[PDB]
Amino acid sequence: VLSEGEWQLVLHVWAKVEADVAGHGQDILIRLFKSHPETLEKIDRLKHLKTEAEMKASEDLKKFGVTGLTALGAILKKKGHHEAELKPLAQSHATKHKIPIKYLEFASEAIIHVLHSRHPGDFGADAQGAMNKALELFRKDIAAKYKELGYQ
Ligand code: HEM
Repeated sequence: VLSEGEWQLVLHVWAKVEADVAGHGQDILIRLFKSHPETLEKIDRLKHLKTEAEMKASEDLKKFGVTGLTALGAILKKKGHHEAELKPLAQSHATKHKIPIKYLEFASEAIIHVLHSRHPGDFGADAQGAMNKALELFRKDIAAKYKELGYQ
């Protein structure tokens, strides 16, 4: 369970993400797909993309990043009270998309890496620990929903 102070560190770096969520999403997705190419495999709409240049030029990838980051931001803004938001996300990701929890950890690592690089002013050590705590809680709760939905 996060403290209010930890939530505020999460939300103050998210405020900078929101200056340009599309650009942040491109960086995060490119980082994810380069570090863990198997994640890109899971995304039939994007898996043809071969290079970073193609990824930066893909309007679908950009839109994908905006949708994903905006849904994560809505979860973070609930400061742990995110049961309603996780229900549909867990169901689609466990049952249709078939995204293992480990791939959500990979995505979490890409988020942290990009915030660290782009936002040293709001992603110092304490802020990065708060973000990690928030993403671990997200992953914990969505893993519990995965199990309830019949996926392990
Ligand atoms: C914080 C983590 C994530 C969030 C908040 C998130 C959010 C979303 C949202 C809002 C959608 C659209 C509605 C839906 O289908 O549920 C979506 C679709 C999708 N997501 Fe995720 N996602 C996350 C992680 C991932 C990861 C790591 C992968 C793959 C490695 C993934 C694969 C997909 C796919 C394949 C779709 C459908 C894309 C299509 O329409 O062609 N998601 N995600």
